[PDB]
Amino acid sequence: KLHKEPATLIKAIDGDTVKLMYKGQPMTFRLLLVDTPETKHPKKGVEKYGPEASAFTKKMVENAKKIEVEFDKGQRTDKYGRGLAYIYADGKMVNEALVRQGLAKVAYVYEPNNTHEQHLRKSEAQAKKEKLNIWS
Repeated sequence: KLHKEPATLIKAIDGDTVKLMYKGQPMTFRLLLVDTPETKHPKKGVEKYGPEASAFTKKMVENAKKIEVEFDKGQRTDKYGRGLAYIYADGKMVNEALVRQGLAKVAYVYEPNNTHEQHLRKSEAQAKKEKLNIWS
């Protein structure tokens, strides 16, 4: 079973990345299962909706009373050393919130790090149905 652990916000970096203090160590976390338009894309730089997704994540984590990270059942860090997790702001999953607002698409999922995949695909279907942002 997955479990939530407390973390402290250091700084929001992009729509899909946030720097947190986890167990006394500064770490960069990459939001699991979502692809957000970027402002720091290696090849493109700032993409359409990138500023929006970036501001949404920033607002959500900065205004939260409690931030929690939830690792999946597979590897906990990617090749760049970023923690791979589901981030919660006052009980609300940031990963899902972005998808629900049409500010992120469900990424190519890598089992076993796919626990909340169906949940996110459902939110994406709704955002698309409502033609929100990315889907407008």
